[PDB]
Amino acid sequence: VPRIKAITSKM
Amino acid sequence: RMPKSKGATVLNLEHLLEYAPQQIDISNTRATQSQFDTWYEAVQLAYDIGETEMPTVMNGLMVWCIENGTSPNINGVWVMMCGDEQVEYPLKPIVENAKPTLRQIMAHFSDVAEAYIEMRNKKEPYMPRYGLVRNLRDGSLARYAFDFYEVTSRTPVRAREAHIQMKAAALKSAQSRLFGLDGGISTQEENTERHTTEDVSPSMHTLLGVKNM
Amino acid sequence: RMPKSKGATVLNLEHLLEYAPQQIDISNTRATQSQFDTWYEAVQLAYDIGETEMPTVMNGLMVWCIENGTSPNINGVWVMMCGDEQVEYPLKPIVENAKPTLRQIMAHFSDVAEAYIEMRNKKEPYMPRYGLVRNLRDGSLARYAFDFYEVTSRTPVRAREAHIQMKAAALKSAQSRLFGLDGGISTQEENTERHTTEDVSPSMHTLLGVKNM
Amino acid sequence: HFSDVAEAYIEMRNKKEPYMPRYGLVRNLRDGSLARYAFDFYEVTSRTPVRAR
Amino acid sequence: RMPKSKGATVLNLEHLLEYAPQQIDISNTRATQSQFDTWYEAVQLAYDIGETE
RNA sequence: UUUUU
RNA sequence: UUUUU
RNA sequence: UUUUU
RNA sequence: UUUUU
RNA sequence: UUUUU
Repeated sequence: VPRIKAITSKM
Repeated sequence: RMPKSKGATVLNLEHLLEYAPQQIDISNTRATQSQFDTWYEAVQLAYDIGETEMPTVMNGLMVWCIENGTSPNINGVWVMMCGDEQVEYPLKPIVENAKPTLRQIMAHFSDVAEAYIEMRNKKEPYMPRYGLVRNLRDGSLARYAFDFYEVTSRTPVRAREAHIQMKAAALKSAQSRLFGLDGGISTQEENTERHTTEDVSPSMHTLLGVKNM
Repeated sequence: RMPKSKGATVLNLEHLLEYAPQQIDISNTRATQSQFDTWYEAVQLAYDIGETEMPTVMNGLMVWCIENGTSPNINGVWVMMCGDEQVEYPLKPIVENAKPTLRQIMAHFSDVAEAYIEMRNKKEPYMPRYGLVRNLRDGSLARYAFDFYEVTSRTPVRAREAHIQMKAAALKSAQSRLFGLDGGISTQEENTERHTTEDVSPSMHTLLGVKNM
Repeated sequence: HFSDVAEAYIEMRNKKEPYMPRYGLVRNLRDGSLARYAFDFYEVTSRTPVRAR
Repeated sequence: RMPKSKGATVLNLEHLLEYAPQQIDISNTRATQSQFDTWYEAVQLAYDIGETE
C-alpha cells in the first residue's frame, strides 16, 4: 500500500 | 384507533403496512449514510488514495479499530501490516471528519468486524485488545468485544448482557463537561489615559489636594 | 451487510479474508517498529557501541528493566553483571529517546522477558523486584510480574487477572497534570520612565499640585 | 497563514525524534502528543480536537 | 518472537541464556558497588582508621 | 527511586 | 528576549 | 493512550 | 481584535 | 445521543 507524505499539497 | 387531526387519520395505513425498514438504517446510534459518505470522501481526499486501493486501507483501519477502539481522543497514527512490514497512516483525517462521532461512523463496520473476529478465531486464539482490557473471561464472546459493536435484534441475549456490562465497566462514572476554559483571556480594562512630561509620576497627573503641613 | 458509500462497498472482501496481522503488531499499547528502530539507533549512537556488542547491552537492559521497571522518572544508571563485576550504563539515552514511552518500547521485550523469568526460576527462586513490591504471593505467576508485560490473547485468564490487579495497585489514584509551572516569570511591566537630576525624588518628577499651607 | 504547515512540520519532526517547540517548553506542557499545537500563532479551527483546544 | 530492528534481532540469545545475575546486584533499591566503595573509602579517610581495624 | 531515626 | 551572581 | 521506578 | 518573544 | 483509546 502507498505511504502518506507528512506535509502534502492537499493541505 | 388511529391518531386523527381535524377528523382525518394522520397515518397512511397501506404504506405503513408496506413500510419495513431495516432497524440499523433508522437508529440514531449509527451515523447516517450521508455522514458516512462525507467521512469516506474526506478520508479519500486527505490520504490521496484512489478508489481502488481505498477499500484495503478501510480493511486495515477496521481491524485497527477492532483492536484499539474508536475514542474521540485517539491520535497519532494507526498501522497496517503489509506482509511483514508496518505502514503508518495518520489518524487525524479519520477522527476529524467522523460525524457525529467516530464510533457512529465505525458502527457501519460492526457486522464485518464480528465476522472477521470469528474468522480469525477459527485459526488461532484471537481476543480483541478491547476484550483483554475489559477482562472478558469467555473466548466464545470475542466476536462482540469491541467498543463500536452495534447491538441488534439478532444479538444473543448473553452477548447483549456481556456487551452492556463491558460498556458500563469502560465508561465508569465519567461526567461530561459542556465547556472548557473560556478563550477570552483579558479581564482588565485598557488604559486609555495620556502621559505627559508634566505628570508628577507615571501613575499620577498631579498632587492637587496635598498639603505639605 | 457491508459499509457502502455511493452505491459501492468500502471494503475489499478478498484482501480482508486474507488479512491476518499479528495482534501485537497493530496495538497502540506498543511502540511502532519505526519508533523502536529510532530508539535503538539513538541508544547505539549515544553508547558508542558497535552493532555486534549492542545485543549484549540490550540483554542487560532488559533484565534490569524486568527488575526495576520502566517508569519515565527512572534516572541515574543501570547495571550489567559482567561476571562478578558491575558495569554502569547511563539511563539518559534509554529514557530520552523512547517514544512514545519507555514502557511501550520495552513492550517489544515482553515475550523474551517472560521466557527469561521462567528460565531463571527453573534453577532458583526468581521473583522480579516488581512482583516483590506488588506483594504477589504466587511464585508460579512470577513470569508476568513486571510492569512492561504485554497482555495477549494467549495470556492465561488467571495471569491476566493478576497483572490487572498489580497494575491497579501500582497506579493507585494517580491523576495526571497537563501543565507544570509556567516558564514566563515576569509579571510586572518594564519601567520605561526617565530619571533626571531635576526630579525631586527617584519616584516623583515634581510635586506640582502640592500646597505648603 | 502558516499554522497548518507548522502543525504538519512539528508532527513530521516528532516522527524522527523528540521535538517539542520551545514555546511548549516555556509553557511547561507535559504531554508530548500535543506538541503539534504548542506554538503561539496556532489557529484553532473546527477540526482542532477538543483536548488540543 | 524477539525484538527486531532493521531486520535483525536486537538480543544476543546465547549470552542471555547464559546471563544469570544475582537479583540484589541489579536492583536500584541498593547502592551500586562503586557507590559503596566510595562511601567506605570516605568513611575510612574521615575516621583515620587502618584497613585492619 | 526517595521519604522508616 | 532580558532580569537567576 | 498515558500515569506501575 | 490586540497583548503569548 | 454522547462519554468505552
